[PDB]
Amino acid sequence: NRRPKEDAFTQQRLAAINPVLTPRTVLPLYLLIAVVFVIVGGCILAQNSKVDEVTIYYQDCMTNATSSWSDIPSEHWQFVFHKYKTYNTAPQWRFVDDESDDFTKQRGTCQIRFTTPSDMKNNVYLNYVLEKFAANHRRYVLSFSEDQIRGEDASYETVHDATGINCKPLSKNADGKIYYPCGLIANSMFNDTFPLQLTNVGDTSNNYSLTNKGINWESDKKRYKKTKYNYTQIAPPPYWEKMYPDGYNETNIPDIQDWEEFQNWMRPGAFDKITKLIRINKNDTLPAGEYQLDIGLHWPVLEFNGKKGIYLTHGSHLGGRNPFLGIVYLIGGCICAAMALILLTFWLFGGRKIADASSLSW
Amino acid sequence: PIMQYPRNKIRTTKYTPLTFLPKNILFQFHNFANVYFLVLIILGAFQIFGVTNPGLSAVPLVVIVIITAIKDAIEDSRRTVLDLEVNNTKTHILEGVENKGVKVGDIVRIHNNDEIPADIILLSTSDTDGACYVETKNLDGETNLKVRQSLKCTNTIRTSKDIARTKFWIESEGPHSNLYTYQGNMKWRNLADGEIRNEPITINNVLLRGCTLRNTKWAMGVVMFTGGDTKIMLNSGITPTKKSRISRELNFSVVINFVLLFILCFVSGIANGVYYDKKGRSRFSYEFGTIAGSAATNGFVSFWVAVILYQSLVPISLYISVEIIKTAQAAFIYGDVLLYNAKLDYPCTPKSWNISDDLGQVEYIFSDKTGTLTQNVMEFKKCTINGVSYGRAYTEALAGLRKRQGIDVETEGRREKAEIAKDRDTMIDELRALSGNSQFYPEEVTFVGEVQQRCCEHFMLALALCHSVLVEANPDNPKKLDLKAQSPDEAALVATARDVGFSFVGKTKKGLIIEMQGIQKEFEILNILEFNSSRKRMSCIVKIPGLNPGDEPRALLICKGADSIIYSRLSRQSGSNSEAILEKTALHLEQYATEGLRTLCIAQRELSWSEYEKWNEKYDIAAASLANREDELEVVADSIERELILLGGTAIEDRLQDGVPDCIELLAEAGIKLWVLTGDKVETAINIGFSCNLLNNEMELLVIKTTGDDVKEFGSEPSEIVDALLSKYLKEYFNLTGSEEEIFEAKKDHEFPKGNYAIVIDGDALKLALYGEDIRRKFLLLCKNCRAVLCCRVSPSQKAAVVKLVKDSLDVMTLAIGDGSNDVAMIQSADVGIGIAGEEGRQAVMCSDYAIGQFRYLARLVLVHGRWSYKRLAEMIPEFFYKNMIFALALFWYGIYNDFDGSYLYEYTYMMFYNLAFTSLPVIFLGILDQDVNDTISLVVPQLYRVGILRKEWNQRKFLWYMLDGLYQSIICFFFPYLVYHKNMIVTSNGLGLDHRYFVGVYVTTIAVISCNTYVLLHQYRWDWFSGLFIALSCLVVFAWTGIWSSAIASREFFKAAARIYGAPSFWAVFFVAVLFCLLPRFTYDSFQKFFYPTDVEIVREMWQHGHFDHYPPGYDPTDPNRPKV
Ligand SMILES: *[C@@H]1O[C@H](CO)[C@@H](O[C@@H]2O[C@H](CO)[C@@H](O[C@@H]3O[C@H](CO)[C@@H](O)[C@H](O)[C@@H]3O)[C@H](O)[C@H]2NC(C)=O)[C@H](O)[C@H]1NC(C)=O
Ligand SMILES: Nc1ncnc2c1ncn2[C@@H]1O[C@H](COP(=O)(O)OP(=O)(O)CP(=O)(O)O)[C@@H](O)[C@H]1O
Ligand SMILES: [Mg+2]
Repeated sequence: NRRPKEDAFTQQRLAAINPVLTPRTVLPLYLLIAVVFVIVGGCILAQNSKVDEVTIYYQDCMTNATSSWSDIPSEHWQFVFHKYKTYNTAPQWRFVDDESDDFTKQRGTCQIRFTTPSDMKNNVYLNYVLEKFAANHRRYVLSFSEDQIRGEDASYETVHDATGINCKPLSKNADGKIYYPCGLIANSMFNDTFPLQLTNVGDTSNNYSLTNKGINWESDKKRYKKTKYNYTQIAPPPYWEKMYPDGYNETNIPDIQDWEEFQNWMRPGAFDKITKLIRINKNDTLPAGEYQLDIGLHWPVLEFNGKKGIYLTHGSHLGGRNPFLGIVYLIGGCICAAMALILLTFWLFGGRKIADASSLSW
Repeated sequence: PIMQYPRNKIRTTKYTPLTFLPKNILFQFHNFANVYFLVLIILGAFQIFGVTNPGLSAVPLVVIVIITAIKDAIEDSRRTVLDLEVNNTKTHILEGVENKGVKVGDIVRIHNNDEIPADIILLSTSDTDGACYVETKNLDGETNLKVRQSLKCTNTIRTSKDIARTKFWIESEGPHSNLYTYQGNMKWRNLADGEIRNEPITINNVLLRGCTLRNTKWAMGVVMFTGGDTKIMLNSGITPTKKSRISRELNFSVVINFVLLFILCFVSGIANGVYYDKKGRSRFSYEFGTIAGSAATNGFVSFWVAVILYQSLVPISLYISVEIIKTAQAAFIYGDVLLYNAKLDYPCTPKSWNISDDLGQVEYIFSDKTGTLTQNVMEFKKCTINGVSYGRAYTEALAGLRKRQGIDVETEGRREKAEIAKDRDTMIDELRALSGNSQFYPEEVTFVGEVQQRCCEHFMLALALCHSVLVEANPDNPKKLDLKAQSPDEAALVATARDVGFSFVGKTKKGLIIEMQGIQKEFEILNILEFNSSRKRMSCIVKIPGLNPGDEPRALLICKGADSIIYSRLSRQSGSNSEAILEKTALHLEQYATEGLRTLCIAQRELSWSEYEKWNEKYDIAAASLANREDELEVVADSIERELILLGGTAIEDRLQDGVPDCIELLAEAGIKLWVLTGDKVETAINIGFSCNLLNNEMELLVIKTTGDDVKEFGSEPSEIVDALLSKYLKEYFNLTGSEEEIFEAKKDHEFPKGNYAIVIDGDALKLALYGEDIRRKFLLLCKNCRAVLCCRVSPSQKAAVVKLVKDSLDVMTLAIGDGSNDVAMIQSADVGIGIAGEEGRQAVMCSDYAIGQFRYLARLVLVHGRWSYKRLAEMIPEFFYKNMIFALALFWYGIYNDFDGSYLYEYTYMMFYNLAFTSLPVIFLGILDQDVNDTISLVVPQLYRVGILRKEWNQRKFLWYMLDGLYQSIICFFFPYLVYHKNMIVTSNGLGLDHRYFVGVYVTTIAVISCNTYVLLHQYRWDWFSGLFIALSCLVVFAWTGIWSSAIASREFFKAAARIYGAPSFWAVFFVAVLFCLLPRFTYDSFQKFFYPTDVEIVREMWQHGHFDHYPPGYDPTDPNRPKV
């Protein structure tokens, strides 16, 4: 007949647990969430305070550094060593002008000499820090060619007029050749030639190696693949034309599949601080000692008053020294205990009790 | 082509299945949030606004448009089956070998007792020269047998073997949309003879579409011409839809969401204008400048970037969320087996699937009495004739139970003791039943001078003569045939005359077949008038023969009506005994109202044909005239009833529709102020208000009760009596509630009033109370502080003006449950529109918003299904503006860090699937399947309903606190991913770099999805398995999507975000704590509320963890008569 299906879903009677938030259940829950997060707030800062980091900003080598060794001023270097034994000693820095680069806005070689008192563990990450560089703007972050990233010999039409991500201001140059790493992102590539070693000075004179292999994710070689251009239809980007002065040969096209500094730079940073891996050493522990780092200065940052730096770290599983997660899990545990202390001391020593059914309509 | 005939169906549905799609699309874009996506998708195609995937930018629009289309197609599906069933469910054979279905020019054969879906033109029938009888039921209040005398000329056809030799249809002009006219005339050419003929076709020859044919056979005629020539398609069928308060106060919540949406776009515009006139920036050297413009036109473009950027703040799936939920809340109203009438086989039918939350916030219920609150099957007789009362009953003589003892069955045996002495002495000359539960009133009628013994026998014949009862051939035992009446009170008087001996066998063409006291006379009824609900009158003018042979036979006039109409139609001075009976017979009906018995009255004047043959012709000229459906018939039918001699009144019973345990025991101790709108009299409604418990003991019954009833036509200019008296005690009943008329403080005060104070206004006193200003506001303030308003709301304008006086002058929800054609003004005028399905499908059900089999189901429909669907939707809508707030502002807070240049944080498949898959389903299932308490506890504690009466759940205050909580959690779900990056931008365990903004977007999204859906989970009562599965599945689809989208190379920059972000412990570290700080201040505010200032429903749910409701069975129905005890 015309009778609805009594199947306990049309009857609105399903298997509910139906919680009622009485203080005999929620006050254990606030106690549980608090006592978990002060343990996680304890265990994070037990891991996070032990992280050692070296932050040396070198944007002022070409001005504020002599050819002899002077100390870095207090603003540029930041040292963190939780074994507080050599934390106040300044690193030193010279500048070899080389007189032949003829660019004169950012040239030379800033040689940075720092001293670490504690040995960083077996994974040492050398990052470059860029403050005030604006890698997160609308036209910037959409300026590349995914088909050029995937090694396809893309024509001018598929790099210029592509939907969404396309290399609009930098599709091709004056004489009609497209740019192979076209776009503002690949044009804006952080130049500075970091060394393939940290040359240990004085005490040992055995150089601590730094590889440029393994700098990006290993799975990122599935979208960065070797290009298929015939070397006559491509050109380097207009700010790459000093590292490729005669354009491209038949042999000097960069394989972006194994050129991982490109693969880190083609991942634009989200904020006004860019920190990208450039040199790793997975093999060796870096002992305590005085190291020299020879940065060929080529990437100019002073015209936008921005900082340009170095981040030497063995970051933890959380990555980097950032006290935010430890402070928050403590604040999360200290609020969930204080809100339990409020909702228990207002519950007993004054307040109300669940003793009546005469609280609704009396 | 020439004579312009296209083919068409019967009734349109305004969604034609060939032209459904383009008219649905333009209907979708009257929504401003919907057309806001047509802006940001056409601005998506232009490259200067920096949106990747512009072709995929259409996906959260096209998915919403198709789902609103397949909802509109499903809402067309149960709509078009009303028009499809009447269109072509049947087709006649139309055999033409001798040379319900639509065909222009057909010669169709129509039998008895069926609907005619056409305009048939009558030619002949089985009767004398085409005398057709018709019951025009669904057009007007036409309860007579409207005579349709056809042509006396073309009565030669019997079969379809001679009329099918001519194939022709006639030509007519355009429609006129009026009932009583037909300006068509058919002309035909004779065979082998030069005689032209114009058959005069008038309203007496034709009948309309939506009527019911009775008693005539082989109705032959011609189907109408195409177009809109049927005169019912414009008079009735085009009805204005309604939406809830919450669906009307939603449009202010959408504007606050768009005012915020254009503040954020404006801050994105002016703070990127401030960026492009900064002097030393990176957009000079590396980024080549001038994206669109130089200085401020670059910031003006960045305004419209933010319009496309904040495309998840615009509520696009709001209106499909409110309409899926309202549909599923009504499909559970439909699919409830406790709202199901087993005896009638009728589930509760929502005619409006979009006002379910209106059933949760109603304060005034305007039920009518006899059809709705009572069974409307009338059993007892209780005759009164000539100043003495004939009948004994104890069914409702227990109405005055305030002064009587406990059990009284000794008088109930005296009924049967006098009943078995009644079937013997009445079976001396009768061959009807006259048995147990056949005869109705136990009373010795004179043990059959002495004029009283005739006068009771003259009453029962004249009662049987003034009837609208057609006999019916009883199929089992055809020797005793039964009775049928459209008015069931009118059947009980006729079923009992059959028991006293004045039965009637049948009904001839002009007169009537009647079996009075054994002998079978034929009273000839030449004239009769109709019954209207406003007139309260059914009268016959049956002709009698003269007693002495060789005279002029006079006639009678038996008017049957109420005890207040014909007492205003009664002869004052007379030389007979027509005066001294009145203080007897009105004293009996006062005794026969206070025992709850429905009353009638019958008077009779001895007219002559010297005064009657003019009034007959005055009615007969006005029987085929223009005013046959106007009010000019009653003034024609008033002049001969100026003087009357009263026979007596009758006092039949009407037992209740077992809506005693709801009417206060659920449904007015809910908090709702109920309002009976009877149409019966004052004393019988008070003593039926106690019986249905509506007004109870210790309740002040302040009665308005105008004393004199007369019409004014001249004089009375310096003074006033008949209107000044009811104005002054509306002031004098304002010492009970010590206030005055002037102010509406009560409009902003919805509250169940302390102090009982029922109101018993009636009839003419109501007309004077709603005539002019300063008495309407004075009556209505007395009607806010009451709990029950009662009686004599006859002539449904009084029922419809009262439901509109409270609905408009107080911004309040009204319900007005009813049945029958006298409530199609009351039901349609109210906010909610419940109707009662009787034995047949009546006009109130089809014009209703819900339709239940009895009044008994209104308690579960209002207190369970409505009170849920209020609190479901009053929670859902602040959760929907919450879920867009947490997500679409956490890429506003990224605007600080890209200098508001509008580079996307969320990859655009997280802005696609946010309102569709990631968090759409928990808010849907909070709206569909949330119950604050069980369906049993909803009826055990019905004071839970007062949160809708108080409007304490949905208000714009709550909406602002859910935006501000969403704006807080937007700060948490962005700056907690931000401050794990802000120090040194290395968040991976292996130092490899997640610094891309899409990877920070996964940090921000996954916090904002799980803390959204747990915010929905923490705000639903009863975590059931089904919504609990799809809160878990909506949280684990935002991981499943990046598992399978960031594992294809097609996700360009987003290539392997599953393995890199979920392999990173800093994701899971901030995911487990920025879901804390999102949910913690609300779960603190909710836990501080539920401990120290709890609502009623936390008090009830704290009683529910205890065993305060374990006594009650599952599916408890305390208004069901056969239920166990608590
Ligand atoms: C990476 O290194 C190169 C040099 O090692 C940096 O210098 C860029 O060099 C190109 C060509 O040498 C400059 O283009 C020139 O600009 C002048 C106007 O200043 C114009 O007259 C010439 O015709 C030519 O186009 C380019 O301006 C210069 N870069 C800047 C920012 O000034 C380069 O900057 C380093 N960085 C990047 C991201 O490549
Ligand atoms: N068939 C009939 N013949 C004569 N009088 C009738 C009648 N049906 C009703 N009446 C009388 O007319 C008066 C008004 O009739 P109406 O059409 O209002 O019925 P009602 O008021 O009882 C239905 P409701 O209770 O839903 O308002 C009633 O008091 C009734 O006594
Ligand atoms: Mg009724």
